[PDB]
Amino acid sequence: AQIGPVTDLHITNANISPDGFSRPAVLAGGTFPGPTIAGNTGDNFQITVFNDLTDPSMLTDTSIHWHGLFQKGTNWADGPAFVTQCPIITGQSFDYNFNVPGQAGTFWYHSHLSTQYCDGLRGPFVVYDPNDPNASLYDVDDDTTIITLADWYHTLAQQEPIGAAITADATLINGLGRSFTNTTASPLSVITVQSGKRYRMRLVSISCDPNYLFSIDGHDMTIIEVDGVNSQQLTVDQIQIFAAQRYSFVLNANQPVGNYWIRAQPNSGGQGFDGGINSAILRYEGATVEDPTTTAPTTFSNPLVETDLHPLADLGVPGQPFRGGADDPLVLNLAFANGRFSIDGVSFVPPTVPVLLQILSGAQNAQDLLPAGSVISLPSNSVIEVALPAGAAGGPHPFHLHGHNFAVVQSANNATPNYVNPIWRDTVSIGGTGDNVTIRFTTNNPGPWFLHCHIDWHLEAGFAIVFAEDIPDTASANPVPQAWSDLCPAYDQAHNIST
Ligand SMILES: *[C@@H]1O[C@H](CO)[C@@H](O[C@@H]2O[C@H](CO)[C@@H](O)[C@H](O)[C@H]2NC(C)=O)[C@H](O)[C@H]1NC(C)=O
Ligand SMILES: *[C@@H]1O[C@H](CO)[C@@H](O[C@@H]2O[C@H](CO)[C@@H](O)[C@H](O)[C@H]2NC(C)=O)[C@H](O)[C@H]1NC(C)=O
Ligand SMILES: [Cu+2]
Ligand SMILES: [Cu+2]
Ligand SMILES: [Cu+2]
Ligand SMILES: [Cu+2]
Ligand code: NA
Repeated sequence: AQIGPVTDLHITNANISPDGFSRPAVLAGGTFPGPTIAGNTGDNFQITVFNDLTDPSMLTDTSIHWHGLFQKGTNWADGPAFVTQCPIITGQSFDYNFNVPGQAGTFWYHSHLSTQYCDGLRGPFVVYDPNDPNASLYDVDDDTTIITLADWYHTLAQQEPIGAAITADATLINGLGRSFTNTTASPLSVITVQSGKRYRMRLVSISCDPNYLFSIDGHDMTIIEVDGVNSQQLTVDQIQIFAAQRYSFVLNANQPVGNYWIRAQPNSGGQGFDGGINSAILRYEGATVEDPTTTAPTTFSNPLVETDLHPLADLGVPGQPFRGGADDPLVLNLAFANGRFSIDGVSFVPPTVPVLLQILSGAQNAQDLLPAGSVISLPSNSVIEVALPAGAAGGPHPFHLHGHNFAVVQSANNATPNYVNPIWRDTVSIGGTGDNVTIRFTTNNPGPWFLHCHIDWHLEAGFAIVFAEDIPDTASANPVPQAWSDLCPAYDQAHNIST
């Protein structure tokens, strides 16, 4: 069952074996992935998070981010530790009480403390639209049509070296899959469809690192949503999905009744499908209960290319149709050396006092804010352009902005910008050497918004900056509840920190 929009959510430690290998984890709702949190557009969500964690090897503090939800007027509920709150300590709870005006689509939630979401705290978050403009394109859209793609590690996250190339041990599809080494024939996930029906499959990358080449043997996929943004229909036979991205696609159950492989090939870790790694099963009602015998093609003739995507609505692009054609045009210098990432010469290390609390206490320019050099102010009611030229080791890096989606004016592997009708999204691959992926948005959401690579190991190694958007209006726009004001005193008392 789905939970929400008003619900408790307990965060616990437990042993799990999603690939046949037992390890302890950090779980929401007792499962991997966590339960789907769901509501309708414009609803009030009140997710009361109970921190019941006791195992220090995966951290006993926590904080949860609602990925892709704008949090307008509720910046304190966004979740990134030391940006918008101090962590919740064990034995305490915290009500994330916010609204979702003007958004409907496929989202997710995850820990936003250190690399803790890798240890298991990740689940889907769906905001349905009772008047969805795409409703007539499918018959079925429910918890059974959500498809999660996850990387899974046998080593606990707090034992992964900082700045290292860290590699997973299994790909999990809907929580199940097989290990790349010492492979055992552990259970594979089954997605069941009825011949003749059309399904809104909500594809969610809950990855901590790899991108996946996702396909379904014998089937094609008609994309209708990208990171919460409705798209024109685009039919493809393969989707390369980067960490934290989402797509909805229509699956037409139009092939013979049978079993078909679902494939998710990561860019690192195990390559291919031997022993049923990187796989799940699409089963038609009436098919024999047996593994598929289907083949992938040698090459995919209609792969997703990001520049083929266009919004369903007339969203356009803000600003002027040339590079630098914005009120505040930025170019970030994105680098890696010696185990640490940097942005504009500064490696991100979380501050002692969360950025939002520093601003509410009166710090009112970005040079007064800590960490020094890690906070850039943005002016209010202005068009922002951010160029993100690639080249830093460990790519391709999927960059994500909190508090906003953005027009993708230039995509990976294509030097031509699009000032007319590019897709809008919230997480974007910045590509490869020489690329100049560039995003635009307008500043109508006061508060500190994190910008970072969504490969969680890279974030931990410093690949982040904070956009302090409209510092002067942050306090008036974001009134804070007493429970939020209580978090830093409690956290610092528990950890013997003086501030
Ligand atoms: C990416 O595009 C940005 C502009 O959006 C380029 O920025 C210019 O960089 C040059 C020096 O490299 C400066 O003289 C300009 O002030 C910058 N802004 C402009 C021209 O609008 C950046 O060079 C591009 N990077 C790559 C690798 O192509
Ligand atoms: C590279 O990106 C550009 C810009 O998004 C793509 O150019 C568009 O191509 C479409 C489809 O043919 C035309 O309708 C648009 O007028 C083009 N826009 C511009 C500004 O040129 C181009 O197709 C992409 N390249 C590849 C190989 O897909
Ligand atoms: Cu996220
Ligand atoms: Cu986010
Ligand atoms: Cu990265
Ligand atoms: Cu984030
Ligand atoms: Na425009």
